[PDB]
Formats: sequence, C-alpha cells, structure tokens
Amino acid sequence: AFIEEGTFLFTSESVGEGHPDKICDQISDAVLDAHLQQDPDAKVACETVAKTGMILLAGEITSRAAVDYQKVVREAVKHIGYDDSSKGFDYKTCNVLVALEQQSPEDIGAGDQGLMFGYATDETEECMPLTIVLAHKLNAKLAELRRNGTLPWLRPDSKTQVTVQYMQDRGAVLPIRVHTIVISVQHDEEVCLDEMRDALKEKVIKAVVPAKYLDEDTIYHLQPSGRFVIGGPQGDAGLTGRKIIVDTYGGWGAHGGGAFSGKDYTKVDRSAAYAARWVAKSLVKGGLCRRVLVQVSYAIGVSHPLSISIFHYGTSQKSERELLEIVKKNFDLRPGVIVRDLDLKKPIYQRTAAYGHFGRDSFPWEVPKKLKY
Amino acid sequence: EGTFLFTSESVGEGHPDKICDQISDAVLDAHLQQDPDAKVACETVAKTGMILLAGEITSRAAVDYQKVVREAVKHIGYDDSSKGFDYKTCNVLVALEQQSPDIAQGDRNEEDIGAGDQGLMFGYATDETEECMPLTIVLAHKLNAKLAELRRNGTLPWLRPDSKTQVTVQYMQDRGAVLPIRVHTIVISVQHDEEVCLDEMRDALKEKVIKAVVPAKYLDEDTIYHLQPSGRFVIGGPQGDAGLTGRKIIVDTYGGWGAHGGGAFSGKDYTKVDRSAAYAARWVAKSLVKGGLCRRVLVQVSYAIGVSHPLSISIFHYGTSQKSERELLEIVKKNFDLRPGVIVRDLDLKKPIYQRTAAYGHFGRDSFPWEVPKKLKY
Amino acid sequence: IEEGTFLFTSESVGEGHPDKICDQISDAVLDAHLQQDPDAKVACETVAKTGMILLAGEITSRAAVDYQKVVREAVKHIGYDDSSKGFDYKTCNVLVALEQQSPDIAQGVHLDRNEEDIGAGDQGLMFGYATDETEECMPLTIVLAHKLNAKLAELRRNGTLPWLRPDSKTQVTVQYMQDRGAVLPIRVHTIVISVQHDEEVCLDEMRDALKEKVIKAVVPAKYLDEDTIYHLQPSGRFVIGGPQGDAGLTGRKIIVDTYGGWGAHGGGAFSGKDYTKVDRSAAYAARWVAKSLVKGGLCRRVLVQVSYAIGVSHPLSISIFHYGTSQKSERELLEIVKKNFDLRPGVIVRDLDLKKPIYQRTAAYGHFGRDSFPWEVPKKLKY
Amino acid sequence: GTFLFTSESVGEGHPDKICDQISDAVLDAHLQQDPDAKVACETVAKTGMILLAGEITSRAAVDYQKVVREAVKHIGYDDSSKGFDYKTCNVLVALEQQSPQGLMFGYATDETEECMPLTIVLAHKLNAKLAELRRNGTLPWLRPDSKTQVTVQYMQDRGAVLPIRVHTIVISVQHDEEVCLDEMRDALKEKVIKAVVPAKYLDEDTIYHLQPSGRFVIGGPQGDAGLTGRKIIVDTYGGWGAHGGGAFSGKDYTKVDRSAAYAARWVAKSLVKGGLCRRVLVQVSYAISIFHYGTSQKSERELLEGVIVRDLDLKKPIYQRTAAYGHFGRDSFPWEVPK
Ligand SMILES: C[S@@+](CC[C@H](N)C(=O)[O-])C[C@H]1O[C@@H](n2cnc3c(N)ncnc32)[C@H](O)[C@@H]1O
Ligand SMILES: C[S@@+](CC[C@H](N)C(=O)[O-])C[C@H]1O[C@@H](n2cnc3c(N)ncnc32)[C@H](O)[C@@H]1O
Ligand SMILES: Cn1cnc2c(=O)n(-c3cccnc3C3CC3)c3cc(Cl)ccc3c21
Ligand SMILES: Cn1cnc2c(=O)n(-c3cccnc3C3CC3)c3cc(Cl)ccc3c21
Ligand SMILES: Cn1cnc2c(=O)n(-c3cccnc3C3CC3)c3cc(Cl)ccc3c21
Ligand SMILES: Cn1cnc2c(=O)n(-c3cccnc3C3CC3)c3cc(Cl)ccc3c21
Repeated sequence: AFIEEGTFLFTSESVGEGHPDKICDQISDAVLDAHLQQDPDAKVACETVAKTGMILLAGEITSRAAVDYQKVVREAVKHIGYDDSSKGFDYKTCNVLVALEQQSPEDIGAGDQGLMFGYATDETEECMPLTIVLAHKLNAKLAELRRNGTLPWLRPDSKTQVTVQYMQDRGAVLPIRVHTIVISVQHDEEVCLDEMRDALKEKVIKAVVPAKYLDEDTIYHLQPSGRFVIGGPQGDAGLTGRKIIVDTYGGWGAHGGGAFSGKDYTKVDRSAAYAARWVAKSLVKGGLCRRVLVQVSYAIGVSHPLSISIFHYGTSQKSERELLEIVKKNFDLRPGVIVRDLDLKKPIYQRTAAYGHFGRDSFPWEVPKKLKY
Repeated sequence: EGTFLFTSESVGEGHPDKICDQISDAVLDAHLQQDPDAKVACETVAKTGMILLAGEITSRAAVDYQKVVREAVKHIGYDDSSKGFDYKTCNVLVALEQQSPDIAQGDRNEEDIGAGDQGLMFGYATDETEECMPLTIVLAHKLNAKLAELRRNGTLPWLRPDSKTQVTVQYMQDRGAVLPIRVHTIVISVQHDEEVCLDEMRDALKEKVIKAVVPAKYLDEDTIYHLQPSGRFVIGGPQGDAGLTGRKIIVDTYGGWGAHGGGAFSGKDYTKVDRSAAYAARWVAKSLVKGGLCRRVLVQVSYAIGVSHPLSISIFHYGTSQKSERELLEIVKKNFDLRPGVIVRDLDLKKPIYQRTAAYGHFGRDSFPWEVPKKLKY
Repeated sequence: IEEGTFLFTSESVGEGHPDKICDQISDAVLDAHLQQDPDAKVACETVAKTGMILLAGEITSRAAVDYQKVVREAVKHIGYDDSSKGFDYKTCNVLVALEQQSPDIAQGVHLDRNEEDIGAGDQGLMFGYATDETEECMPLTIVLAHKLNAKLAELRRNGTLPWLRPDSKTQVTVQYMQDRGAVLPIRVHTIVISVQHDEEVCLDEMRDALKEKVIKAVVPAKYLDEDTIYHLQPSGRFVIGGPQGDAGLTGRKIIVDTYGGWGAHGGGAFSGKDYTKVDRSAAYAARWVAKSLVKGGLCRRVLVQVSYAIGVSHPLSISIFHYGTSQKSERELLEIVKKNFDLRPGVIVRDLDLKKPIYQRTAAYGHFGRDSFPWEVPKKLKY
Repeated sequence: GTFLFTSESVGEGHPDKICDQISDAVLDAHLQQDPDAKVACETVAKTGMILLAGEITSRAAVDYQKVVREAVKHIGYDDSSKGFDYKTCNVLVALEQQSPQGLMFGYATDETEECMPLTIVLAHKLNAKLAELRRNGTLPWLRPDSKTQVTVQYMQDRGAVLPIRVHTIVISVQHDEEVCLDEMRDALKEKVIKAVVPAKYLDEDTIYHLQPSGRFVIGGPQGDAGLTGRKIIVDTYGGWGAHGGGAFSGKDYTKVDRSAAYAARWVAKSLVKGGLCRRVLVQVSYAISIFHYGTSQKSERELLEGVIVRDLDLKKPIYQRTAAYGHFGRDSFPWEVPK
C-alpha cells in the first residue's frame, strides 16, 4: 500500500458569478466601490439578499457620497448576465429594496473583534492550493464560454467541485492528479444532456486542467442532477458572505468566520484577512517556508493585534517563534497602517467578489514584501 | 519552546446573526413537528424592526410564521424599544417559496436518497476537554451562557441580549496534541443600558461572570482583560447592525480549529449535506477520539448533488495515533455509512431538536444524537 | 345648445393597471380564503411595483392559503408573463406581511355575537347611486370607459392586435342634456385612449387600430360624430408600463370602481374586504337600494347614503336624494327604504350572499353595472 | 325638509395619514433642494414597517431614513407601548431614483366662514383638539391614532344648505391600558366635544358614540395597514361635492391629480366668495363644467366663462402642512385665497 500510505484526497468547490450568494457578494462590493469612488473615507458595512426577483441591501453606510443604489445594483446584475425572465432574473425588472442606515458622519481601532487567517502554499505559482485554483478556473472558463457565444446554452449560475489526489512531501503537499470533477451549470430547455456533458468534458474541462492531471481513471460528474434550468436567485436564496470558504482557500488553512464583501478597511475582518494573506505569501515567497498559516486576532477599539500565531507545517528551518519575530519586525498590522500599506481605500473591491479574493496578480496584498531578517 | 496562542469567538443569543439562526431553526422545527419529511431551506435576515424569511420550504405542514418568529424573538429577550427591538411590533416579511422541482428531480427509495447539494464538510474532535472540543470555543460559549443566565434571572438587570465573548488561550504541544495552559486574553462586550456606569459593568464582568466560568487554574495575574473595550455599547441587536442566517459558521463548530466547508447549518433539513454530513463527520471524529484511536482528529467528506455516496473521505489524526490515515479510513468505512439517507436514520435528524443547536454551538453538548460516540468495531 | 347642456368625464383602467393589479390580487386572496372558510375575516392591501407584490393586512381564518400561488395565478390571468412586458408572474417577488385581526376589533365587533346583530366592521359613510340612462342603471361615461377597456383586453387576449399589452387607461367625456332632474346623453365629446404596446409597432398603426377596431366596435354610432375629439395614444410612447414605471396600491381607484365621479363616494376601498367591513357590504347594499328604487319606478336617478359606527350594527344615518325625479319627497323614499331594506351587516350578508368567493369578478371593470352579482338584482318594493 | 349628512376624519396617527404625511415629507425634502423635482411617492405603513415606493426624478440628495423617522416622531409614535417607534421602525426605500390624466373636482359651500361643509370642519376640529390635548399633557392617556365622525342635521335654503344641529358624534381614539371607560367617555365629552362644537349645535337629544368599540389599545400601524391616498374623501370634503379618485399626497405640480384639484378648489372658492354663488362645484379633466346647485342668478353657461404653479406657488415646500386635517378650509394656503 505504498500508494495510499502517503497519499490523500482533498476537495474544494467554487461558484460562478451567477450563483446567488456571489450575486449578493458582487453587489455588496459594487456598492462599496460606488461609495469609495467619491468618499475614500466611507465607512461601509453592506449586506445583500437575493431572492426571486428581489435584491435587498441592508447595513450601515456612513459616507459623504451620494450613490444611486438602483443603478449600481442593476449594472452589477447586468454585468453578471441576468437580462431576461427566461433565465430566471432580469436586471431591468428586478426589485431593489434599500434598507441602509446612512447617516452623516494612524491608530484607528478595529471594527469588531475577529479571528483572521492567512495561508500560503507554494504548490502553485499563485501560492494557493491547486483544488481551489482549478475550481475557480473552471468557473471562469464557463463564464468566458458563455459570454463570447461559444456555448449559447450556458446560463450565469454554476457550481464546480474538484477533488485532487495529493502526496505529502516533508510537510508540504504535491498534487498528483485530479480524482474527481463535478460541474453543475444552469442551461436552457433546448439542449440535451449528451451534448451538455460532451461539451463540458471536452470544451471546458480539457481546456483548463493540464493533461498531466487528467487520466482515464478520473471521475466526471457533469450535470449530476440531470436538469438544472431553474437557477440563479429563483432557484435559491442568496446572502452576502455565505461563501466565505470559496473566497479564500476552499477548505485549506482555516477561516476566522468573518465575511469579506461589503466591508471597508476599518472592518478588520477584511483588511486583516488581506494583511494575513500578505504575511503568509511574503513568508512563502521569501523562501522562509513552503506552506504557512498566520492567525491574527484583533479586538474592537484596541488598535494593535490582540494575538498573532504562525504554523509553518514543519516546512521551515525557523521555529515559528522566529517566524513570528520576523512578522513583527517586517509587518505592522494595525488597520491604520494596513490601509497605507495595501491601499485599501481604492475602489478595487468588486474585482475580488468573484473567483476568489486571492491568487490573482492585480491586488496589492498579492505582492510579497521584501523581508529583512 | 512549544507554546502558542489561539483565539476563538462566540456571540450571545442576542447577536443579530444568532437571532437569524434561531429564527431559521425555529421555522425548521415548526415544520418538522407536523411533517417529518419537510424539505426546508430558510435563510433569515434581521435588522432594525425587520425580520425577513426567504427560502424554499416544501412540506405538508401549515405553519404560522408570525408566531414562530415572534416567540423566538421573545425567548431571545427583545421585548421593548428601549432595547432596540420588540417582538410585539417587529416586522416579519415572509418570502418563502416551494423547493425548485429541478432539485426535487435529484422520487426514490429512502436508503439511496441523493445528496441535497454538493460540497465539502468537516468534522473535528480534540480531547483537551471532556466534550472533545477546543478549550477556547468552550470558554467563549460558556461566557455567553453565563451572561444570558445572569441577565435572565435578574442578577444583573443592566445586561441586554447582545454580547460577544471571545477568548485567547495559551497552548502547549505534546506529540501532536494540545494542552491549554492559561487564558492569555479575554474580551467581553455586552449590550447594556444608559443608567449604568462603566466601572460597575467592568467590575461585575470581571467578578460575576469571568470568575464563575473560567477555572481559577487558567486565570493568572497576568491575564489581559478587555471588558467593554469600546466604552458604551448601548445601541445593539438588529438595530445598529445587521444579521443573516449562517454568517457565524465558525462560531458554530470549532472557533477556528480544524476547518470548515463553508456550509451554514441553520435552516436546513436532513437532505442538505451541509448539516447532515457535518453532523456525521463530527460523530465520526468524536467516535475515533473517544474510541481511543486518536487524541485529536479531523475528517472531511465531500458530496455531489444527486449522488448518494460521498465523493471523497479523508482523515488527519495530527500524528496522535498508532494508525496511519489509511487504516483509520478503513475503520471509518467499516463502521460508518455516510449516505444522507442512512445518516437520517442513525442520527434521528427528523426530530424537532434543531433550535437547541442554534445558540452556543452545535457541538460539545451531550443531548444530541451526534454527540454520543459509536462503538467502533475494528 | 351649449347653454342647456353640459360635459361630464369619467375614466377607467384596464386589468394591467398597477392599481387594478393590486385590487385583483387582494380580491384573489379574499376568494382563496372564502373558498375554505366562509367566515374568514380578511382585510388585505396589496402594493405592486417593478418585480414586487407585497400583501399587508389582517386575515383571521381557519383556511390554509398558498399566497405565492394565488398571487402568481392572478398576475398570469392579468397577462404579465415576460420581462419584455415589464413584469413576469414566474419571477416576480411576492412578500407576505399578513397578520391576525387585532383582538380589540374582534371583541368589539363579532366575538360572542349572533349573526343578525354583529356590529359594523368599521365606522364610515357609504354611498349608492343609480341612474336609468342605461339599461344597467349606470352613467354612460363610466359604462363606455369600462367597455373600451374590456374591448382592449379582449382584442389583446385573442391575438387580433398582438401589439397590445395589459396596461391601459381610457377616459370618455360625454355631452349630456338635463331633462327634468334626469340626464340624457347626447354624444361623446372626447375619447382618450392610452394602452401599453411594444417597440416594433408604429404610432400611426396604433392610432388607426384604436380608432377603428376598438372605438367603433364599442361606442354606438348614435354618439360618435365627425366633431368628436380623439386623443388616441396622446403621449407618443407608452412602452414602459405596468408595475414598472408606476407603483400601485389596493383601493387607489375607488371612483373608477363605482360611478366614475357620479353620485359620491365615502372614501372606502372595496377590494380585500369581507362582509363585516361596511366599506364593501354597505356600499353594495346602498347600490342595491338605489337600483331597487330606480328599477321599481319610484325614481329615475337616485342617491343613497348610509353611515355606520364600529360596534353598532344599525346604521347611524340614512339619507336619500332623488334629484327631483320622483313624486315622493325624500321622507317618503326614506320610509320605504327603512320599511323594506334592513341594512345591518349581519342581514346584508344573508341578503346578498356576501360569503361566496365571487369577489375577483368585481375587481376589474367596475363593481356595478354587471347583472351577475346579487346587488345588481332589483328587489320587489312593497309600499 | 331637513336631512342628515355624515362626514368622517382621522387624526395624525391614523396609519393612512401616517403614510400621507410621510409622502408629503419626502416631497417637501425634495422641493427644498430642487423646485423642479418630479415626485410620485407612495407610502405603506404596517407593523413596524414603513415602505416608500414610486418614482422621484430630482437633483436633490435626501436622507429618507431621517425624513421618515422625523415625520413619525412628529406624529407622536416614540415607544413600543404605543405600537410603533420611530427609533426602531423599519424604513424600506423602493424608490426608483431616475435620470432628469384624469378628472378632478372642486367645491365650495358658504355655510362656514372657511367655505367648507360643517361636518368635515367639525370632524377635523375634533381630531385637532384631540391632538392638542394629547401633546400638552392634558389627557396623558391619549395615543396618536383616532377616528371621528359627525352626523349633522341640515335644512335647505334655495339650493343652499344651513346646518341646524349635530345629530350624532362618534369618537374612537387609541388610549392606554390604564384608564377606564367611564373616564375616557366623560373626558371626550366635556373636554373635547364641548370645547369644539358650539353649544348652539349640541342639545340634549344629541347621540354620543364615544369609544363605541370599548377597547382601542392596539392601534396605529400595528392595528391596521395604511397606504398613501386611501383617505381621499377625508382630505377634500367628507362626501360633499365629488371626487375624481386621485390621491393628493406625494405628488408635485405636474400631477394634475393634486395641482388641478387645488385649482378647481380655487375656482370654486373664488366664485362663492366673489358673490356669484353660495355653493358651487367645478369639474375639470385633463389628458370643464360647473354646477352652482341653483344658487346663482346666472346659468352654468355664464359661470363657465401647467400655469397653476405661477399662480399657486406649487413649487414651495408647503405640502406636509396639508397632509393632516384636510387640504382645504385652512387660511395659509394660496388656493384658499379667492381672487
Ligand atoms: C440545491 S439548493 C442548496 C441548499 C438548499 N437546497 C437550499 O435551497 O438552500 C441551491 C443551490 O443548488 C444549486 N442548484 C439549483 N438547482 C440545481 C440543479 N437542478 N442541479 C444542480 N444544482 C442545482 C444552485 O446553484 C444553488 O446554489
Ligand atoms: C378598516 S378596520 C380593519 C382592521 C383589520 N385589518 C381588520 O380586518 O379587522 C381598520 C381601522 O379600525 C380602527 N380601529 C382599530 N382598532 C380599533 C378599535 N379597537 N376600536 C375602534 N376602531 C379601531 C383603526 O383606526 C383603523 O383605521
Ligand atoms: C494529507 N494532508 C497533508 N496536509 C494536510 C492538511 O493540511 N489538511 C488540512 C486541510 C484543511 C485544514 N486543515 C488541515 C490540517 C490537518 C489540520 C488535511 C485535511 C484532511 Cl481532512 C486530510 C488530509 C490533510 C492533509
Ligand atoms: C501550535 N499548534 C498546534 N496545533 C495547531 C493547529 O492545529 N493550528 C491550526 C488551527 C486551526 C486550523 N488549522 C490548524 C493547523 C495548522 C494547520 C494552529 C494554527 C495557528 Cl495560526 C497556530 C498554531 C496552531 C497549532
Ligand atoms: C348638468 N348636471 C346635471 N346633473 C348633474 C350632476 O349630478 N353633477 C354631479 C356630478 C357628480 C357629483 N355630483 C353632481 C351634482 C351637482 C352635485 C354635475 C357636476 C358637474 Cl361638475 C357639472 C354638471 C353636473 C350635472
Ligand atoms: C338635502 N340635500 C341638499 N343638498 C344635498 C346634496 O348636495 N347631497 C349630496 C351630497 C354629496 C354628493 N352629492 C350630493 C348631491 C345630491 C347629488 C345630498 C346627499 C344625500 Cl345622500 C342626501 C341629501 C343631500 C342634499
């Protein structure tokens, strides 16, 4: 049993831009961007609920800006792709209900106390687990094929799940292959199952997963239910921050529990999560580790981190005491300085709402810092 | 040296997210009382003077959502405008629909009923406490419970339902297991009224609550206490915040330990693997820990919609066992049948026992079928 | 002669008008409840706007009703079944905020009360009116407006004019001549029609079709001349209509429902209310009294007013005005009404079978003037 | 030769009037920053919920939460014990923020110095008196909600009506759980009714239905849903004259439902005050008629012989004042100034 004594399976899932939870996350980030464009100091905590023909915004937004919530929500939904009743949703005729408590208004304190985890594994060039990377890439490929007209029977909603067979390597993980792949994408009433499954197997899966991972034993659950036509908000309710694991690492590492979308820099469960990801990516890309996890706990009012811990999974020459000292030397994790270090006042947050907050190049927390130790 | 710190959070029954969780589980119980086969997925949104139920509930039951919601809120303890919420005059909007027929397509025999949705779900058990749960989450939940108890019996009449008790503990490693040494930090921030002064609340929380919950062997003289760190916290509950079902998933399970599959528990019946499979994985982990096989174990299962059997199962005993994960997996397969249709029979997931789980964690409490270990036969 | 004649206008709105959408949905909920619990106490208001139907009110009943199904079936019957039309029953949002009837009213009205002597469901004044200028004993203007809307709906539904859409609004101005207290309609001075349509049809086509296929098939040639004024689609485009482009509420078209300005109104909405609410029961009873007086030969044009106070079964006040078209002074007519008509809610419910689910039929095209309803059946007067 | 006529009114706390006042408050909030604002606002009040729907095209930036809560506070709902609380009520804004027909009636009767029917005048006065006694602490057991009804006995004078006496009065005002029925019915008779209705109209045969329900503790939006424009007859004449069916509250000048009703009232009051008539009705319709009830020396043909804003200043934020206690019969409004 040499094969299975150092081998395991790990699953991770992702959801496309049409998934109602992701509709809500993207709309929340759209509102946050709309406010940040005019008032970079806006204090925004927005929560979105998507149901059959209904978008509900609720939360606290104290800012000097004047935002057209109808326009923002409808433009976000249109960009998602829902523009007809035949698809189960229509930005033109959807209902937007605004319940925001807008009110006229470094060592800033934290927004609330929270656990926040960052994690970096060098098994991919993006320093992220392979399972979530593949799931996000599959959803992105489905969206790309739907939007350019290659497969007109696709619809915005979709859920993907990749099970990857891994082998341990002195504290790190190396992906051997792809044991299973599940795809469930909303479609129209015209196309038949055979065509859909053939297209998903050939045009989508084989154009994303390198052939060195797919072999003849791979298991394919393509449209396992057999009919996915009623989808989007019609087929399920959605809320902001209900897909937190899909956002960060798809199971790997850990999660403090705080949602990301809809929150500005002062809400520490977003800015500090970004800072912990920055620390972990810096340690991994700085050569110190090969797989690192950083836990940071902040308290409300109190500015400085209330607790910090590191776990390198035994992949470093430095006991995580030394790594923690390095993190203190190089990284100032107060929210007031995290803002300046990561430019968290820019309207660059909707880009993070779909296909994961991490592993994408264009984000300041994805640029490792030069560590001096 | 082998010493680290770990934090874990918990929120009281008044926290808006937990208001939503309790209301969702109350609707689920109301349906399960009349229709054990009810298919329920009920998300809840709570904010100033508004409770909104949205989701899909297909069942033969006839439920009065107004009474369910208002009695849940009353039991929480919000019964006056001075507290920021009032069950009598709160607004309940019902946007419930029928389960999508496409999902009902994937009808069939019970024993091989397919998964209600795909996804990965984790279980975890560490024997550092008699409940096989991490110490930090246990202490946070007990602090919230003590605050609720003191508020409800009139010992401290200036308390109010919302609270957030949330603790940092110092740990030492020992051959893959963790032993808690002391409580490094404790943060308490509980809603109160205007007439009470800050010094009195901080003294009472230090003496009345902390000393009656945390064993003295953990509290040292160097312990850091952040009691009401934000001065006044009078505006709380759904007012001055917003809630949603399943937005406190980590608070529910292990407070950061192990891992989470991202799936919310509250509002879902047995067909939703997000809840049934999480309960089954917790059962497997507690069975392995209590069975002596390991001192600290993590289990992962994954499902695909319409496929009854798990797509993948994995174990990680953290190096605290004589048995490699391969033969632990074999033990789990021989002893545990993890299909939802057999999980429902084994854990009696059709009983209206779900609101009790909505507050103070789904695990670590003895009265639940998934918290009684199985007799392992290997 | 312009000196001895006058003009009177009256408007009406089609089944697609958001206010009528709300009225029809409220009556649909009332019918759904009355089908199972004839004693259901229902007071439902509906608010319809783009992609949202909201039911708010008090419903105390033993029935179990699927509000989603009722609302969506009502909307489908109205004709909104695609986003291109601005509304879709499949994907519209239905929010239910219904509660139980307040116990105060329950104890003050009907609890522990015999049927014949249950107090008024609420205070207020209610009017009835009958004019013999039409066989339906209704003014010609409102009759013509309702018939124009009905013809538009009929043409849309059978596919004759596929470019029509559910929303519409007609308004007929009629030239009357006074005749010893009564009114005789001479001709139709003006007609304005504005019906929702699609983007691909040209304005001239719609104007010609409305002139020829709709108006000519409804208004008798006796009333149409070459001097009649036609405002057919006077606002160019009417393509963004229905709940989108205009909000709606229950009971916001009360005058369209009863007489289109003739007589008077007590301000009380009809839709969504059961027999205990005098706003509906007493209005129906006053219409019954007025039509009985007109059809019984006593008058040619009559108005009746009743008033109630919550918890008091008997009317507080009753008044008649025959417009000087009778041999009997209003005292005599009022004594006839008292002798022959019993206007308590508890006896009205039995005399008009107000417990049957026949209320959605009244939601569109007016509550009166249609023979299918008990209050439109004159009673044999005995004096 | 006499007859009876009833008319009702509703106090500031009535849920329909809560909605009307909130709609007019939103309209005012817009008109203060953009005189050309195009507003059509519908309001719905239910247990602990205020919902704003409709369409507003304007350059103004308005805080709907603040406007609604301040209006509700001015109404008097500031505690759950009263069934509503501006602090914790839910305001849902469904307004369609945008990119910048019908028949109407007017009527005037000189039976009162305000050129309005006596019944609606007395009903509005009774509601106002209840509000005053509730707000100055004279009767602390009163709550904002209230409904009043006056049945007056009239006699005819050559096509004109002259009131004789008040035949019936009904008062139903929300109270608290403490006061007893005897105290409420004595106070509503001696302190409210006797201070409003002149004694020449009240005699020993008058019928008093004071608190006919017995218990009216649950009231306001909790006890009944409300909507904008559901009390249109209470707004104008309480049954007298006629109504075109169009609601007033929430609409700016472009909506003939409001501006044209004001213009028709102006015409009717001008004819009555100018001496031509003693009781006149005017009927207009957009995309004209008169009936002087036989109280003029000249037929309706000689009496019949978008520019209103310039003459009525319909762009000024003076609209919430009209939301409660009737749109007419009050001195301060420009349409109540005969020309
Ligand atoms: C099946 S439920 C999942 C949890 C629970 N059933 C509920 O309603 O909340 C909704 C999710 O399933 C997916 N879904 C809906 N219809 C589906 C179908 N016919 N086949 C596969 N997935 C579907 C949607 O993407 C949505 O995220
Ligand atoms: C038309 S009734 C209908 C109320 C409820 N939806 C029902 O079905 O019974 C509503 C009116 O009754 C009035 N009201 C409520 N409680 C009352 C009471 N106890 N006594 C007298 N009037 C009351 C309120 O002012 C409100 O305007
Ligand atoms: C083989 N293997 C090598 N490294 C890991 C690992 O980091 N996790 C894991 C995943 C998510 C969260 N936490 C963990 C750590 C085990 C705590 C695993 C979890 C499972 Cl179920 C099974 C195997 C592993 C594993
Ligand atoms: C000292 N130590 C001993 N065991 C653990 C452990 O299981 N986790 C942890 C917590 C939550 C999720 N996953 C893990 C495992 C490290 C993957 C830690 C996480 C941090 Cl930040 C710091 C220290 C530890 C640790
Ligand atoms: C010529 N003529 C003959 N009978 C009537 C009549 O009953 N009303 C009317 C309409 C609606 C409500 N009330 C009335 C009566 C006049 C009180 C009219 C209203 C106007 Cl604006 C102009 C003329 C008439 C008329
Ligand atoms: C005695 N009397 C003298 N003038 C009038 C009068 O203008 N109306 C009335 C009220 C409201 C609307 N329209 C009218 C006119 C009769 C059409 C009455 C309505 C009734 Cl029920 C009973 C009597 C009168 C009356």
